[PDB]
Amino acid sequence: YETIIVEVEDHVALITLNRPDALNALNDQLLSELVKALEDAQNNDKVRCIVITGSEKAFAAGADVFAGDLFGPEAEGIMRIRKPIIAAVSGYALGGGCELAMMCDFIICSDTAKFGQPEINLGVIAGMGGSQRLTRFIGKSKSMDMNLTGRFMDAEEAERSGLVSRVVPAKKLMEETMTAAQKIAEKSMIAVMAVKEAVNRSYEVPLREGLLFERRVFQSLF
Amino acid sequence: YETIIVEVEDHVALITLNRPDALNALNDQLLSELVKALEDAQNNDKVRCIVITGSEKAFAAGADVFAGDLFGPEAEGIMRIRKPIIAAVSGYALGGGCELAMMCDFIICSDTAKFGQPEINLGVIAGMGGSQRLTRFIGKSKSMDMNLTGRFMDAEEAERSGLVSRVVPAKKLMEETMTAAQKIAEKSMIAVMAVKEAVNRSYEVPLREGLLFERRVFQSLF
Amino acid sequence: YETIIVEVEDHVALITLNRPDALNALNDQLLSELVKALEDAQNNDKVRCIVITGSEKAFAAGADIKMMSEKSFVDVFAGDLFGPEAEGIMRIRKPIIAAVSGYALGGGCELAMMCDFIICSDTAKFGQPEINLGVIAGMGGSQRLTRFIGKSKSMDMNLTGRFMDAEEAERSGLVSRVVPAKKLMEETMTAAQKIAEKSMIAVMAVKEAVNRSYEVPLREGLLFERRVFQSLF
Amino acid sequence: YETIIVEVEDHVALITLNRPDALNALNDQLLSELVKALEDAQNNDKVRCIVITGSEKAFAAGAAGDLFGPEAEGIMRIRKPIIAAVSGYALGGGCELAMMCDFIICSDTAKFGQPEINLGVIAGMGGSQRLTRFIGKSKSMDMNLTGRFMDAEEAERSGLVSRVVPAKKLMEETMTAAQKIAEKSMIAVMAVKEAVNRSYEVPLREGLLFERRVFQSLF
Amino acid sequence: YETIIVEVEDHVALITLNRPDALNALNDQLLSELVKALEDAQNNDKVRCIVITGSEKAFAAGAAGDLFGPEAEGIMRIRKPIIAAVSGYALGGGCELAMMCDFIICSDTAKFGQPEINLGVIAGMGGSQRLTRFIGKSKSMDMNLTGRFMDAEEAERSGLVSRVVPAKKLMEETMTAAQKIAEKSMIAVMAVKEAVNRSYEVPLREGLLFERRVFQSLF
Amino acid sequence: YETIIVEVEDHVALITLNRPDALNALNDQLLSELVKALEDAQNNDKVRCIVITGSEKAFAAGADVFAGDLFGPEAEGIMRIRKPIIAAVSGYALGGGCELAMMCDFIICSDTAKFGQPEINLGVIAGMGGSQRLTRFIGKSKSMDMNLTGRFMDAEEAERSGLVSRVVPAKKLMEETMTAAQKIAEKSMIAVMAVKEAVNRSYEVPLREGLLFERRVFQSLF
Repeated sequence: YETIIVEVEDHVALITLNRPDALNALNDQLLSELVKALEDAQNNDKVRCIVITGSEKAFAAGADVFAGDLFGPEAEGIMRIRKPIIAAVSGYALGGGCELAMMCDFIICSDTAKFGQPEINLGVIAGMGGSQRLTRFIGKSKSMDMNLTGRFMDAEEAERSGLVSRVVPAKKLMEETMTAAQKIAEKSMIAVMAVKEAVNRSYEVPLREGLLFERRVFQSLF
Repeated sequence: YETIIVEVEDHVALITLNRPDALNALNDQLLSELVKALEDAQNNDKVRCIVITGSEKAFAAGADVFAGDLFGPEAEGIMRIRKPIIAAVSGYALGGGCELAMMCDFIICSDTAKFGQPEINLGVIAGMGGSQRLTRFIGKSKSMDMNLTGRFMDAEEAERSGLVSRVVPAKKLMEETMTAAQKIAEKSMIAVMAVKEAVNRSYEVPLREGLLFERRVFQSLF
Repeated sequence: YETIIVEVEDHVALITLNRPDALNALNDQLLSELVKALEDAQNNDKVRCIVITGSEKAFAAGADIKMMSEKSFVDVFAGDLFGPEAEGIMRIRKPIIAAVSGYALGGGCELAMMCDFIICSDTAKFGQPEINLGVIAGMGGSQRLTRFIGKSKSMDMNLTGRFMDAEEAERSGLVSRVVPAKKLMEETMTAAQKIAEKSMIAVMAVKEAVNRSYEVPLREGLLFERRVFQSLF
Repeated sequence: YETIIVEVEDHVALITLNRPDALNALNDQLLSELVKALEDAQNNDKVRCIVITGSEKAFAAGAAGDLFGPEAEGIMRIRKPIIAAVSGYALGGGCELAMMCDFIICSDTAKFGQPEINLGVIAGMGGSQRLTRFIGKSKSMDMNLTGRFMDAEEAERSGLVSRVVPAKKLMEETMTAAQKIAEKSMIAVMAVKEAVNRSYEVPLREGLLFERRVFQSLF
Repeated sequence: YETIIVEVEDHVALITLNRPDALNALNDQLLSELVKALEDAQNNDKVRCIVITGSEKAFAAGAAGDLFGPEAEGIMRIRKPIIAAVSGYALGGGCELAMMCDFIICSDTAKFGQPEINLGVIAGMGGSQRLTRFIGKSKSMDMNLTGRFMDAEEAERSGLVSRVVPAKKLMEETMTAAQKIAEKSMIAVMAVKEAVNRSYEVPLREGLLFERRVFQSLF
Repeated sequence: YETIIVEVEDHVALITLNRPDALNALNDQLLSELVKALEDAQNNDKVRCIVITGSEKAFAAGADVFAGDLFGPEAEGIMRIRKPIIAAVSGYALGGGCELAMMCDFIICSDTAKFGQPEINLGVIAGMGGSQRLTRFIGKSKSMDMNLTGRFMDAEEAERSGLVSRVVPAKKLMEETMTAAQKIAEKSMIAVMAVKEAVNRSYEVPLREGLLFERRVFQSLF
């Protein structure tokens, strides 16, 4: 790989974005390699949890069209992974970088994390879920504000609003995340995949139907 | 009843879970008696609000299958109650106990409350809404984390994330809760049932349709 | 206008509710003028962002009881009480910021939630006390509150009528920003000017895409968003 | 039961509405006893398929407390399959009961309709919902607004019923279908019914996922 | 009006599209006048049912600013019922207008289609949405992709229309239906139409709750 | 390919199922080759419309599971194709073969066509959309009947119920289908993809939202 680093240590695959010259901004090559790295991790029977991270400075600072379906296949590639993916976010996670963090299953971030959707500054909009996942996760006011004004959201507000699960000091981010990934790697792999799928039903079906789906999956784990 | 205590005063039915040796864990008998007590309260024209609580130590610490539809009819019994149900949560509300609290209309909890969904530790998953209600109420990151790692959530995080409405000191929990229940009992019973049903549409229909439902129900109160 | 004031400056239409004797309670006249003013702002190519505010004491302290009294079911159903007014606000394609100070209660809380986002002062108090009158929220208080802040707090507010202060509103996601009372309008007009600096097509597209979040499954919302993103080319 | 007859043979429960002098109009007693007999059939390990029918003249010709709520919910919660064998009139609540069943076999004399509008009310047990989803907006709007009847051949052509047979073959056709269903795996049959019913509650993409997960669990 | 004719008689408003030289094709002015006439009929306490029709030759043969949005919203907001009486061509915009009405009665000369693909665009007023939901994926996909026509017999067989009658009976059949609707409670008629239209917006379980609550309020 | 034949002529890719001794039953090899042929047709800028057909006798007469997601990847490969696919059905289209015909964008069939879902006879159910697409396309009674009893549906009933668009004599099936495919090949490729995508929204979103999506796609075709 030329834009990412992949390390497999004791059932956890760690994928580190590696474009320091561009503060880990997404591009065609990085997105292509990331999806490949994720697909290899999914097919690797030893991998039980995935972690995506960037640098202390930036998780990822930013990033015809209809026939090529720009941004479609990459989003699909990540969403198809059945194993869990934790985003470990330090510093900037902006634009596509914020959207990548929200596509992961949950976020653990450092107290320096800064989130934002500044696409409007370029005359376009979020194109990988910034108008959709942000709103569902943190509520209309904050998502509308962020998407319309481009304002940033700090780690404390991110935790307070439900964008992230845990905030820890920058020096403890990787320790917190790998401990969580290890703990997930201790669980039944079938149950882990079922949990992820059931949780993700929450944004696709009426609650009454999501309860039925959950109960049938629960019963099948017997 | 053998596993619960029921007291009706001033239009409030207080249902207390009473399995102290199991820390109020939900079993067949308790769920069966709980549903019966709720149905009696629904059919009791003197009851205007229901409260469910456990002990100071635990609200509730935890909880063939296809043909018997394990956990289906119990959940449906609780969800069909039209009168409002407040959960007064002290100490542990884990697994099925967390799920019961989330099935109530809102939660008031003490500062000692601890929530969690540790079903994954047994190779199964939440089977009474833990993957559905938790996600919809507090957002993807915290619900994914809780369901995948089994981590607990303390009272302060529960209020900050929207899982509970109010947190009060341990010694004020029942005073705070009963005063809320008595405020509800002062209101029109028809309007209270309409309120609860309208709010619950929020997780079943698109917003445009929920707005139409609310307005038609509002009009019917004339 | 009799009950509101409209001032356009730097591509921002500021609409100020002006029934101070009544703490800016909504009534038939105010709602009619408000919707007219929003439609004018929508058709005004000078306007790129809208701001609604009340007084320092009250954004809007409720809805006038006379809007509902003296009416039968046939009246309110055949007339579709509160339907046209809500639809008139929701159809506006330009963004609307609510600058909330003091009381935003009942219909006034619902108005703030129909806006695209809220900036409030640290004196703001929100609530849905309709249940105190034997009725319920009729302009989205049972729907938007629940979806934005979660079931527990919405159920509690709609059933008990309890208030929510500015700090809890921000912590629960009801509002985007809380500032001191002295900076409320400066914070809000600066955000509105920032929005007015952007492409008007992209701004309307952002607002429409965000609002899909409450109408379609996420998978379909993602498809809609990507097709609109692509159409901006 | 005073108003219904229940007969169990070859793992099929035949439930006959027994108010023929009222053309099997659904009153409080019939509806209560119908739900009770359905619940008994569900809890009866010998029953694997259910059939509901009325008389040759009428399947069922018309009809805080949540009026009509509990009855509809009681029918909808039955997990075993229910076939409606419809002869003659199926009107109002009777048409709605037929549509609540999993599918309809009807005789060529069957007549469907929703004439609730004639009384100043509307369908209150699914006539505005199931009819529209099953046969399309034009015919459902027309039936609900004008009260017009739909005959057996139009019912099959529009998808309201699955099969039309001569009046003298109705029970033979239906009991043969029901007996065949009752020979199948009970778990798979309940799974089939549940998956099919997802079609009206979830987006197709999600219904596909549900169906595939249920299919897999049958392993 | 310059593009339409409006006649009110015996509680029925008849709106006739009148662009003979364009075979009643929809344009800015016609849609503007149609919405205005519909809104006047909504506000006219004398009108209880609306009918839209064109000529014997054509119902309607075709068609930042949100092109085609506000007019569609204006038609969809009408609470009183609207019957489309379709003779001859109902194509493109004209097929979409007919589907936006509450139900269709058509002559045996009616011809439906969505030929927008021929111009390098697509249906823009519901032809990809209502057609599919009313008649099924296969025929809607075929019609929208190939531009093929659908005759009156196929329209009734597939559920696109409620009734097909001879050309000379179209207006009599339609005005009789409109008169029957005008005999009913206006509150119940508005409720019925709104309940039926829930069928395409909510899960069935929720549509049933909505219907039951509106039914109960009609007391 | 070993189980299918693929021929591109005049912007139409004809894919013929070719397991005649098995009456074109779907197996792992055929589904793998079919998906490959579809993806190649999608990436082939000369292809504007796809046709799938079998033999005169049968289109297709029939055909660990959770971790491998049995039948998921195959269904998803067919559904992601953006160009249109016509099913030309003669003779038997049963089980997985009926489901394959329903996954295509529309069906033209001969008067000898026979459809059915006999999975229930094996103790399983439809696992590739037979419980979902059949019901949505032709109504609850006929779908419930077919799925519970395994009864066949003949060509006339298929057209009458909306399962197929057109029925023609056996000798005219391929002529009718290729002429339809040529008509589609004459159209704008971007508008053809938009039509198919807009039509398919009909089964995923509320009608009001599908109208919004349709109008925005219509506008962008400018």
